[PDB]
Amino acid sequence: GIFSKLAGKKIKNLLISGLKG
Repeated sequence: GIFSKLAGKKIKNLLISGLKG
């Protein structure tokens, strides 16, 4: 998912955002 890197990262950016945050 090259061009989808941002697509697969954002969807999982919630866990890393609600984890330490």
